[PDB]
Amino acid sequence: ETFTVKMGADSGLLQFEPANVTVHPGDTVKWVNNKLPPHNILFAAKQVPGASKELADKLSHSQLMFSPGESYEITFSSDFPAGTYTYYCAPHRGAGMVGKITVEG
Ligand SMILES: [Cu+2]
Repeated sequence: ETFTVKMGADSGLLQFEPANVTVHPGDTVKWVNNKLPPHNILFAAKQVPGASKELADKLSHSQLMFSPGESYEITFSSDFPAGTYTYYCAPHRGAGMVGKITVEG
């Protein structure tokens, strides 16, 4: 299954929509620019399983995404452990543009 997460609400609010997604192994999450880019996707290394910098860095798209509808996707293969993964947008972290992926299993 593929879960689409909009970056930016239709109104311009700096939010991921939906902010919380639950996935199963093999599922994909696809972030897509919606309103008021640029956005990016940074996983907090203290807020992924094992507090792994490697894992957080692997999942992140640190490069700013400027283009309308620009997309980034992660397929959660077996090298992604069960647990919750919290991420944020660096441009809008202060404003609370934060999200969470829960990997079940
Ligand atoms: Cu943002």
